[PDB]
Amino acid sequence: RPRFSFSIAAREGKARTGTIEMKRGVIRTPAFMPVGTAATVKALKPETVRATGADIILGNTYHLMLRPGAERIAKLGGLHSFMGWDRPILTDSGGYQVMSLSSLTKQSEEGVTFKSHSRHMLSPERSIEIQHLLGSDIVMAFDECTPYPATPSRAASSMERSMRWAKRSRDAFDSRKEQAENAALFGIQQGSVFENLRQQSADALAEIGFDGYAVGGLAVGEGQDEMFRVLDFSVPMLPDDKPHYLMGVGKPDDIVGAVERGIDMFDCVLPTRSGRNGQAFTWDGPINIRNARFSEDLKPLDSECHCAVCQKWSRAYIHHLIRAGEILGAMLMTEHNIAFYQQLMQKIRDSISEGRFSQFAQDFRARYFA
Amino acid sequence: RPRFSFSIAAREGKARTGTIEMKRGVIRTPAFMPVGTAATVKALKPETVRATGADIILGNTYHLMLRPGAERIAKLGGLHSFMGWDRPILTDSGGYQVMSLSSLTKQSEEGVTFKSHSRHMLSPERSIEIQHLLGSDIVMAFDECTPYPATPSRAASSMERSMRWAKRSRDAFDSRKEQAENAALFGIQQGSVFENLRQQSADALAEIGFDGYAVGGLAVGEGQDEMFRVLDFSVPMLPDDKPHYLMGVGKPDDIVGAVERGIDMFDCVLPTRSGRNGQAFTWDGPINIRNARFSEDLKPLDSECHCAVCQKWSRAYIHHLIRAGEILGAMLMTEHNIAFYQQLMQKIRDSISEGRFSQFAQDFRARYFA
Ligand SMILES: N#Cc1ccc(CCNc2nc3cc4nc(N)[nH]c(=O)c4cc3[nH]2)cc1
Ligand SMILES: N#Cc1ccc(CCNc2nc3cc4nc(N)[nH]c(=O)c4cc3[nH]2)cc1
Ligand SMILES: [Zn+2]
Ligand SMILES: [Zn+2]
Repeated sequence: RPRFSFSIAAREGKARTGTIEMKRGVIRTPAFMPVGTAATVKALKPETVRATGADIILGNTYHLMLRPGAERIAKLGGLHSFMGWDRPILTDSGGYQVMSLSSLTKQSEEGVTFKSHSRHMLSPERSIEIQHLLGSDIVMAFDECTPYPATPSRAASSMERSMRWAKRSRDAFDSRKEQAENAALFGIQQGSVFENLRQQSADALAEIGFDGYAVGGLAVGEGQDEMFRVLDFSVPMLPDDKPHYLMGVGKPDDIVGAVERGIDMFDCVLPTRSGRNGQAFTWDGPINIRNARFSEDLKPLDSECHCAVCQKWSRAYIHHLIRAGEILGAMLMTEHNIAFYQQLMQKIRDSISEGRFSQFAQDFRARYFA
Repeated sequence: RPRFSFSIAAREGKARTGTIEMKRGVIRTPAFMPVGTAATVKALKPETVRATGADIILGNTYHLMLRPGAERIAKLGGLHSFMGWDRPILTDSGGYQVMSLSSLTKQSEEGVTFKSHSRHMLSPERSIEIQHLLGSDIVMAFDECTPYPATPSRAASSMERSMRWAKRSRDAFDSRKEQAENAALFGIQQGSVFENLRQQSADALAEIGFDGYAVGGLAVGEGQDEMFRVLDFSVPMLPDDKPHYLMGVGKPDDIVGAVERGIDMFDCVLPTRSGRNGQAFTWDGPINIRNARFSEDLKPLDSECHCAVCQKWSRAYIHHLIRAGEILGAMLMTEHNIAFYQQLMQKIRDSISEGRFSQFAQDFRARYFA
């Protein structure tokens, strides 16, 4: 396999389905990436993550640089060997998590200094270096996720800094031969909810040139209607022949609508985190397994789901486990939710391939929201 | 397979190896039973428990009657179907856990009333009924685990009550046709550390007649030297042709010494509980994976262990997981510890079969305590 090759096999409107080939494996698109922040997808062995259908997982520069440390992971042979996942890994660059999680931050043109949630530093150069030490397959540019809401002036100033940082990220990545030859680099579009700024950002990223393009600065409290409005004009600004990655999204309906708008890749902690909290995804909408109505329900979590959890255990048993705070409850809920998300992605890919995605989207929504 | 058949295939001194055949499966002896108190062996799928080599697991009358409830489990098809373990299950009778865990208790000749850790009741009749509702394969008599230390007079009075309760347990079990035809009933010897009381208890249980005999009232703070001293005279008092079950034991060295003294079956929360707390068993003694010395150690938990955890992940990774409070850390530590215990039991069985168990015991101790 090549370092990186994205091929589009079928289209319907703005939606695309195809594959990304990389040295460590093939990624089917549209793709959902389970999140493995601290070098583990919470409550799942990597073999289980793979069994659900995942082609690629996400790790985080911010969390891993703090614990166990990037240099340490490199000394131990890299993130893949460390956690036992041999397929592609995309790492976020730290630009979002530092501002989300750190107690104290100092921002400047150089980067961000911060206190661990110990004093630490991130910059385009250090972020790309950390992602190299981790051995990430898809490296994200170091950016600034503009808070929402933002005034046009603040959004512009923020976006402009991110574009300068995108160039620095590109140069740092290219300066490291082993990284440039074996990994891919994605740029991140900013500009808040403003069409002109989104266009300027897209133009700047395309001029620099990346292997893929993320839509950053969304899923930050704006709500679905607004997110979709921004995607409507923002995605067509990106190069058509490269993957489009919507960061931090989202609920099943968010994913369907984003694919309708040209998005190829997604990550979100929702299925894992909410699974541990008792929320199970089903084709008839989410349920909370803690609810007393499930205490004697012998049906599986979802009536059609093909996952190992739905083949073997009842709602009643999983209800008991989650109520009792049992680890197996977190394990079973998480495996089902991740499997559900992968089944959603498979149905999306298949329907686009067959030219019936618009109908799938309509049927999906009618049933999910009934 | 029959309801119950215990066959001894080989002996060495007081040690025996053989099999218990039951309707739901064969149990190789000496046997270790992983503990699954709340209808789950904590942090393991039942398929994983089986993969480690376990032939039988333990459940608890006390915990299950409180949550999710015995009648509820019966309505849902029984404990086996509920948790997804189709092999034999032994259930403790509640006699020990009620006094260990309940906030308030009222003891009488009838049984024990107690407050949930809601007011509840246990008696020989209700305990046997609960174990029936659960669908237990090996049912334990309802007894009283005498506190340690005990005066001879208090130990005698306690033991005498337990023997009356053993007869009531026998009669309750026999009165229920489906239970009597499909399950087995074990009696529990009491008498504290006193040879004469242990003899009286053994005589009383043998007169009633049971499918197996447990040594109760130990692992209650007496320490290994004293436990071994009591086993020295207590085990030979039990019928030779039935299994001997030491309740709540124990560390690897406790198990080896107890087998040398004629014990065939064991249960203990140590490998699961201490696994979650970071203690890993190895042939060179226990280690605490939290220790900083393991942060960059690429070796598996144990150098010889054949488990899936030792095949794939390093000490360094598991150290990181346990330090971070990650669920996968609990999962991996638990699977390894249970697998280690099963490998210990296999080495014990094999060495007895080959007439080299005494040598195995010596070699085991020299290395484990080096
Ligand atoms: N449970 C749950 C749950 C918790 C949080 C979220 C929102 C995630 N939103 C989000 N992640 C992002 C990551 C990002 N990373 C970078 N480097 N840049 C972004 O603009 C960016 C934007 C994001 N927006 C969604 C679901
Ligand atoms: N980690 C850990 C850990 C926690 C506790 C223990 C001690 C367990 N000892 C023990 N369990 C028992 C259960 C028992 N059940 C019944 N029905 N009767 C007993 O005499 C009896 C005696 C026991 N002794 C051992 C390890
Ligand atoms: Zn499922
Ligand atoms: Zn192991």
